Amino acid sequence: RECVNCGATSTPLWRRDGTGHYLCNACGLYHKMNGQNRPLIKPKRRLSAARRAGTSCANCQTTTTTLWRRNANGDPVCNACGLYYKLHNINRPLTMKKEGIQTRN
DNA sequence: TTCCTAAATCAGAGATAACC
DNA sequence: AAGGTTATCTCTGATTTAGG
Ligand SMILES: [Zn+2]
Ligand SMILES: [Zn+2]
Repeated sequence: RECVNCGATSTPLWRRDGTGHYLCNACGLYHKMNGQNRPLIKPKRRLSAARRAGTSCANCQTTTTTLWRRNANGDPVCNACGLYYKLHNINRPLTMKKEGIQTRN
């Protein structure tokens, strides 16, 4: 078990939010008292596995992504290319390909 | 000093489940 | 096998404790 807000793996008392997640005591109390997520000393780590053996994006050729998706032909595509196609019904152009992947909140 | 926020601890409501 | 009692667990909310 780990806290959804801060990633802590131990706490004096586990609490939960209204949607199936666990919160450490500190984070749970903060949210209830203020209505906002408990601010972190340092950002909560995440990122995870960005590569997969034997896989690259059929549309932009990248080998790293936050989530491997599939195109209509059944080939793996990276998260950016799969989402761009869903929104625009055209493939994401190579001109949009960037050097790295950003992280958020 | 007193005020206030943060977060551990305490009380007990409701969930789980041992055992008859 | 199923159902009732109620020990015990696991939370939510109240209170206490500690610092700034
Ligand atoms: Zn937390
Ligand atoms: Zn791609």
